[PDB]
Amino acid sequence: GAYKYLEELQRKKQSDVLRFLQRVRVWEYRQKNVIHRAARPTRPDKARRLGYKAKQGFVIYRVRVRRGRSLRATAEERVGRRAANLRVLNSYWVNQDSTYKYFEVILVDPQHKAIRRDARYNWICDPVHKHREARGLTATGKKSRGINKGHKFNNTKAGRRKTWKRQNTLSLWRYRK
Amino acid sequence: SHTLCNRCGRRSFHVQKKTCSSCGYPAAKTRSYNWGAKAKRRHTTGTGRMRYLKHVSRRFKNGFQTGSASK
Amino acid sequence: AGVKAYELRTKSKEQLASQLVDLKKELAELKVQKLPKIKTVRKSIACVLTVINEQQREAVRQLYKGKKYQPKDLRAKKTRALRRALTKFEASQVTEKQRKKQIAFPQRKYAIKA
Amino acid sequence: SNRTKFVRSLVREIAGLSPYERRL
Amino acid sequence: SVRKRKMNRSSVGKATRRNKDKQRKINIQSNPIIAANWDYSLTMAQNYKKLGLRAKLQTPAGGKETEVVKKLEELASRSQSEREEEWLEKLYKKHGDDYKKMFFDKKLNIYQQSEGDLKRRLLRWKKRNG
Amino acid sequence: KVPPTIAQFQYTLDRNTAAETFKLFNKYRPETAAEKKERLTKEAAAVAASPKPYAVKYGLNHVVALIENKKAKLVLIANDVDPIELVVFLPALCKKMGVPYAIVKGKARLGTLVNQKTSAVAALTEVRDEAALAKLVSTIDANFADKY
Amino acid sequence: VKVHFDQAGKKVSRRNARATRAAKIAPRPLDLLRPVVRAPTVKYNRKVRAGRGFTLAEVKAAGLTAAYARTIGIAVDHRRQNRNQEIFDANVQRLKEYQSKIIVFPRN
Amino acid sequence: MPLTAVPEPKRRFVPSKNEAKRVMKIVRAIREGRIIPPKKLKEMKE
RNA sequence: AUGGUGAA
RNA sequence: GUUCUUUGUAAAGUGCCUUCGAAGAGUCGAGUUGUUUGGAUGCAGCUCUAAGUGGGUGGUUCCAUCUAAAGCUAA
RNA sequence: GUUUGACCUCAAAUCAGGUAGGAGUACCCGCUGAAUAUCAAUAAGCGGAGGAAAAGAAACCAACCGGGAUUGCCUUAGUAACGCGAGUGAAGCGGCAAAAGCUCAAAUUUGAAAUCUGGUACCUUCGGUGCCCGAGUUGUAAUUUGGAGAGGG
Ligand SMILES: [Zn+2]
Repeated sequence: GAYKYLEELQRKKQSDVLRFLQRVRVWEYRQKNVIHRAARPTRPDKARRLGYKAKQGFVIYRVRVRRGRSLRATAEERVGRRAANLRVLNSYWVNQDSTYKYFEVILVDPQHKAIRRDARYNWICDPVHKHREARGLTATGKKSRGINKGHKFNNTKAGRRKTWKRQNTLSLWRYRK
Repeated sequence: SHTLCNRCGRRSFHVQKKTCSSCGYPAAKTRSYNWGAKAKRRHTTGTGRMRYLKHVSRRFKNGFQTGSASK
Repeated sequence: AGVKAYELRTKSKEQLASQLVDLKKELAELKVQKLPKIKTVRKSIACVLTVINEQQREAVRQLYKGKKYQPKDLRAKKTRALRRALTKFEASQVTEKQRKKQIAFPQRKYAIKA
Repeated sequence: SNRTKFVRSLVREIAGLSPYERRL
Repeated sequence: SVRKRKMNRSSVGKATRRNKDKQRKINIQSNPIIAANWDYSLTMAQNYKKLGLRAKLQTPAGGKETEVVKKLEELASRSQSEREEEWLEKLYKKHGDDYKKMFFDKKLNIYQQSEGDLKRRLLRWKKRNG
Repeated sequence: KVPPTIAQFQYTLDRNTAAETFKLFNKYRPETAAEKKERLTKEAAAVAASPKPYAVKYGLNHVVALIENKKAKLVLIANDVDPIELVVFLPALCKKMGVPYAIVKGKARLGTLVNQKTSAVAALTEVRDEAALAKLVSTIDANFADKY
Repeated sequence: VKVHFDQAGKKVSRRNARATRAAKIAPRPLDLLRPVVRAPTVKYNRKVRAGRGFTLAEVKAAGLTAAYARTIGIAVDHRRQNRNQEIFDANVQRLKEYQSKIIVFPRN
Repeated sequence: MPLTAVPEPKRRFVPSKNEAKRVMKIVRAIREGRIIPPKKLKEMKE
């Protein structure tokens, strides 16, 4: 498949061809609003491996965030606030420069009957998935939360506040031990 | 200094600031704070008529059925 | 006392309107006096209006019979959260691979004694 | 995989050398 | 709470639900044989022992075949399409039992079925018809 | 002034040879949805031994699958694909595989001949007419590869 | 400060849940057959204990497949390897006994 | 030499099974009387 | 210290 | 249990022989600056930026265990 | 062609079918956050969900004759470790409660975009069918998710 070629080409990020593409695309986006609807992703391989599919129900948005609450987290929060009726699934980096960093976020509309009847995507329609970025359930949010296995995440394996509450509580049984 | 507020009528609508210190009018959110435990109780749900919330529990008990009795 | 709804069910729209007008005239005449009959006529007016509304609603339902996207007024009043929470068909939707796996190896019933 | 190696070589020839690689 | 007091004072009335007794009682709903022999007076473990079945496969924590015969007795309680039959008959008439020759029939073996599949289908057809 | 891997586009097949290639490709237009549907309905009604169909290959993933197998004889590439990275490497892949390639201006024009609004690439594997295809390939080579 | 006044209530709820599972899962024993396991941490290696599920090699040696085994009530764990002949033989014998003792009703 | 693998499937040298499935589905629909053959549609065009 | 109130 | 349907050269599984046999990059990683931990880890602005019999985690020549940079899932 | 078409982009319609605010808030998730070590990832503030939430089937724990999703309890243990000062303070193994595995990216359906949204008329109406419209080729269905898996006999 061609997607392997796309991934390999994207591996050499500092190639003169990708440099030209990035500097052209950033200049083109500089003339557009901060957040706007994207007709199609500029990195089809990344979106496809992130779960995006070219079918009625998916939406691609490009958002610009000031350089220097991670930048990806801020972008996800902004797109979720603007796209209140859509659910943020994942996002990927698409460009950067000395002033701004650009990320592309793919959204799925749970109201569209195509998604509702999609056995592989109807899970997002559950109300528990509302505003995934708000609770940091996205890929970037989970990574920032330190959720992982091993000694490197013992203090933040699942919930930094939960462990503090557990170690601060006084468990007393009916018959004292 | 203050005047009747349309949303609440608490007579706390500042004339000069054009805002209500009690309910937060015209802000969409209703002003409330955790430290104001008594304030929250004074405006907590159930203090009013509850024209619609009252029947929700009864409707749920029947599974939100529709139609009419078969006699 | 008063009018009976079961008698008014079969009345036509024009007859119901005439009865409502007569009841309104009677109520207006009685108001000048200021008297339980006032309560009876008030209840009759409400019953006639309810019968007329019921007839109109069933007519509206009939004109929208079977076709998709009926007026929101006639739609279910269950709750906001139940219009979401995908319906039974959507929830039961399953991919072909999972159906094939289930058919090939369905959950069996068994007991362990011998 | 031979195909993966071929694709990697093709990408290497297409992308040329990176600015830091060009210093060599 | 304020809402509880309002509901108690309201004339709407509580939506009373009495189901405490129903938590203790559970009716078997996955077998007709067990239901006839199951006794709700005994516990799960006691009922399983009475029926002659194991309620636990691993060593249970803490201290501790007249019916199975019915279960064992309970254990003792595809064709070819018309177009497929016609296709099989055509090849059988054209080549008989010559499977190797039948395999190379370009204008009758539209689908390049293997010799094994062809012979199996022909044997099934013969058994069903002749 | 751009990197050599870029600007390989903007040099394209001339008007005459491009028109000849389009005329040749129009012969193998794939059966559109309506035509295929009606033909299948007719076949079902008749039922109620077959020659292999011939059509152009246009799917980018499908074309790339056919490319690098050396089955593709001539491939058309659109020069206005917004994700240019999807087609920057295709000419080099074709050159490495020895498959002649032709850059034709307009993805919309490329897609108009395959019943699609747009089509990034188009390739031919089978032929009805082999002499015409060989002559077109030779002309395209002599006019594009030996020049640019 | 949490006081476990519900201990009796929690036990009653667990018993009720088990009874409900039995009512829904009457024919089956509510448990999946588990393999024998030897623990690490030599302080406990002498103790043998039940595992999560049988290895693929053990299931194959038992004359059945993992997909079919799961539908019959056998826990399958593809993460555990095998490096002891005695444990493998014990697991195979346990699986054979389970297969010889299970009764499966017809799907018809 | 080509880089790929997975030698040619039989379906590439055999008529498509999807076409047969669609034809049989249309035949079933005709049997159920919910599809009119195009020849009958020509007559019904009157 | 946190969050608000009015006051030129 | 009861009743109508299946079908279509349709979809899977078992053992054997044969030909092939993909793997999440501004990502891992190092540097520095703020932050958390009783953990020295992790979190975070930014210069650079990794490989495929490769990469991560642990010790006396390396040996033990997985395949991150996507997501869903009742108890 | 001193023209006429394919798209792509951008606007509008009292367009048709949809969703978003807010309320409540004991529990859940994220951000922020006081009165160099201590009160402290507390108090207060903001944003986002449900009946539970989060997490969840390892780039895991271990150095053993090895265990094998996540979660809660006892134990480990007031130990290791640190600030060695007042003091903070884990985690594997072990026993218990309950156990369920899966879905995409990745190699051609190319002998048939086989996929799906919407409109229309019916029926057995949480949906199905005939037709049309549009999305899809810059990839919608099936086949594979490392336990390997795929074309054939
Ligand atoms: Zn007010």
